[PDB]
Amino acid sequence: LQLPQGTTL
Amino acid sequence: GSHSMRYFFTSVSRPGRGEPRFIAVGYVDDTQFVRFDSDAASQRMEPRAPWIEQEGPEYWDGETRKVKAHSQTHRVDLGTLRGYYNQSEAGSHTVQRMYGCDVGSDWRFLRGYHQYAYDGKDYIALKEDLRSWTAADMAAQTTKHKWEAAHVAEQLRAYLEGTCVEWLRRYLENGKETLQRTDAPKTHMTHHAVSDHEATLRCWALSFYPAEITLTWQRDGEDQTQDTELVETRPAGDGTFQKWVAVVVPSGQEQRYTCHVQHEGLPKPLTLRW
Amino acid sequence: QRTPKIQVYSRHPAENGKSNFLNCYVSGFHPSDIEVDLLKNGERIEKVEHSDLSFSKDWSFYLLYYTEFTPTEKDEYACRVNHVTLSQPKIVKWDRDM
Repeated sequence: LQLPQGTTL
Repeated sequence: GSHSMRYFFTSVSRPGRGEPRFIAVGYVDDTQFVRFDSDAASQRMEPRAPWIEQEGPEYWDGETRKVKAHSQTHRVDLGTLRGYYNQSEAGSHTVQRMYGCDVGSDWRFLRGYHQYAYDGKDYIALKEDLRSWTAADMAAQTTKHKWEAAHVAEQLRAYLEGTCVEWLRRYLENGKETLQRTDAPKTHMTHHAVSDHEATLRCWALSFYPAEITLTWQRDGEDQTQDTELVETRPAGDGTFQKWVAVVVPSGQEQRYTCHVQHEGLPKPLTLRW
Repeated sequence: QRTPKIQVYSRHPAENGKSNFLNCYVSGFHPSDIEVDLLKNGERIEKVEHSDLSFSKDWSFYLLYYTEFTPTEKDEYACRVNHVTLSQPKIVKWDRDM
């Protein structure tokens, strides 16, 4: 299962 | 033995027209189980192992939503990095991200990872404590300050120590028939004459799983690395792996040489002779 | 920019006239754009599939290209690779002993 939230650089 | 779950993501910018080429893959140990390719017609996360097909349409919706959001994050990143590095809008660049967790034989959390590269070089990586960052240069340092201010490490730590380990355990149980099965290497030795005074002995390991293996040569019971060649472990294409190690020997002295094979599927290491 | 390493090999130990799978494993390269062909007597084989792009801890990419094949005593098989790091395509001949 993937990470629920992303973050931009 | 130890187990892992890892996701890999690559985006390659297309300056002439449109969005980047984005490819995402997920693994349990050395078994790919999911994929997403932006050039594919489905536009969905797709199964690549039978045991993940047990997951419902909800799983496929949630995983497709996350992976498409990931493609957008990489698209924005390629733009931000072009700015940080004062690069022109004309060249193609690459962003890569890998994250996941390792568990030991007890299936308890061992280590977590979350790292990024730009054009094949380290950019930013979560440290082993899952609390701080390693920023390679001043551009990555500005990202580190942004991520510290937004407490990104805390969110990643919760997934890596929790969710990641929990779902890894789920897949290991669900795909027990293959995921928990070790396939010992099938070994044999070949012999090749170069001249009337030199011969090559090649020790083969085939059809093994997982990919980790050690092949070593000994001469009269002592380690031999000189005049040896070891190829990189390679996929067979049926889910198993292959490797070989060769040694050059004086013709007629083949009997002094032994090949030694170490693998998780072998209770004791194997010895082979010509 | 990292040049690809190439291995060409069969999935099972080769025997003339016996059905098998021909692989061309390309690894350790950067950037990801690469052209890989499997050749039968110097001619490009059409039905060739490949794995999904992935990469190693050092960020270098790897791919497996593959097709079904039946080796013989006289038919030659090879893998032909082009990449930005190469001035000419690199041809690696399949040798059942490797």
